[PDB]
Amino acid sequence: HCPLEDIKVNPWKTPQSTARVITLRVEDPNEINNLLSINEIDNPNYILQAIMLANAFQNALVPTSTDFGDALRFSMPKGLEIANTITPMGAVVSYVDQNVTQTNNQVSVMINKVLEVLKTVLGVALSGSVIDQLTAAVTNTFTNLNTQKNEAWIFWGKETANQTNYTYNVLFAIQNAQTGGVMYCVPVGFEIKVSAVKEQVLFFTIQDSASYNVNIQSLKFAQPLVSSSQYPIADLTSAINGTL
Amino acid sequence: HCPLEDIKVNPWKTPQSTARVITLRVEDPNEINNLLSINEIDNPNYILQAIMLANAFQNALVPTSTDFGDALRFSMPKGLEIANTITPMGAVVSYVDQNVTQTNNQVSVMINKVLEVLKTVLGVALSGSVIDQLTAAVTNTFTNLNTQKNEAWIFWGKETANQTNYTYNVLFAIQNAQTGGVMYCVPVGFEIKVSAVKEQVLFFTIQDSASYNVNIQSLKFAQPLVSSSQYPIADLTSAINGTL
Ligand code: NA
Ligand code: NA
Repeated sequence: HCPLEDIKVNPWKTPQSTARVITLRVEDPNEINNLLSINEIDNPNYILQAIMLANAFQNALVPTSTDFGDALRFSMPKGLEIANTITPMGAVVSYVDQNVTQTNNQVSVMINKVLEVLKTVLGVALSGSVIDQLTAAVTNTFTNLNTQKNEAWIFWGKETANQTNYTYNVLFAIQNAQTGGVMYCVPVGFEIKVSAVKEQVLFFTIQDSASYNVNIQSLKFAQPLVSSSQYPIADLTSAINGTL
Repeated sequence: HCPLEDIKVNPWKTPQSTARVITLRVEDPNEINNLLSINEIDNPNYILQAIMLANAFQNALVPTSTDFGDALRFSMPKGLEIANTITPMGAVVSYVDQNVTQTNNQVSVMINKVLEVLKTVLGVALSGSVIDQLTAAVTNTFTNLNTQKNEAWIFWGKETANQTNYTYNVLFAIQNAQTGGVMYCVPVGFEIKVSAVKEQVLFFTIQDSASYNVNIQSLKFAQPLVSSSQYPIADLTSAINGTL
């Protein structure tokens, strides 16, 4: 049943990941959290830590101006404020408040522009360790919005016949070989104006074309690792509920 | 600053969810898990339970036939077998092994056909409580494949000039008001033949058109709830690593 061939090693062929992906949708949390929590972890003993950082940066969400609409977005300035109050004491490594704009380009181009900004915040090493989740997360900021439209991290502002305003709040927690003894926390507040009506925006794909004016606010926060292996699960449950 | 208007109550306007969403990507788990774990929970004390069910149904994954390609898929038959060995003892409520086919239709139609099958497995009540995650999950089975292409739950089979074969493995754990004293576990193994080359499949959207022959294998498993609030986090870490 079929002679065994000598190995032809293709060094560019990407091997299948061994990473385990678990998504939690927690109905009716005690306290509301309006940040999509995306966690890239190699040691589950740092999950609680990751969740607590998301709990902290919920307080850095601010309302948009009335002209934009009735929405919440992560504020870099308020983020810095909040950062200094977090225990255990960490360090703000970087922060950005930058506008991004394109005219009559594919949504895929916009995604790339935003990725560029976030990769600058993360850095090469950090970027590389989370590239799949980061790419997905940014993709899901501009597309796949129908299933997300009523979720806690996205807010619809003013909706004209030519334009849709909406905010999108995502937080990345990273702990792996590229981070060492700290966990990086990167909250992102998107303020997005797009040149389509909401009904079209809801079904936008990477192929669609549109003009965007987008403000990106983010910081990168390094907190020394604290394992939670010895605490009861009740404490994790509490962290998730935001009551810890 | 602007007279307060009497309330105009629109009873169809869907309110924003309060649900908290947390995604974990666990790099280098001790034991490999090839099921995308999607958890709809109202009490985080049942997370460990949810993860342990995913650990169990990893053993119900079987290789496809050589004609299809080198892929793993959840097997309903092997699932039933595995079900009977799970402790604490639960009950197989339903199971399906059904082919789904369409000709020259939009991908959105295929998604709807698959949703129909999975909703039949779940039932009205259960379906309704997880509709967003279920819709997203099925959408992500047929689209958004580029960021997923190297992940642990998707396997690429034979790839011709006219057809692409791939498997997709997703597990839903549900615990809320619609489940009561049990948690429902619904693993799904997709075996998908699509009439496009891989390069196109990778960037398929809901708008694209294609022909599909798809086999869906799933069961619905009810396990009585066991809270884990009093165990150490180490046990959750262990469950995630599949060493518990
Ligand atoms: Na939906
Ligand atoms: Na990618």
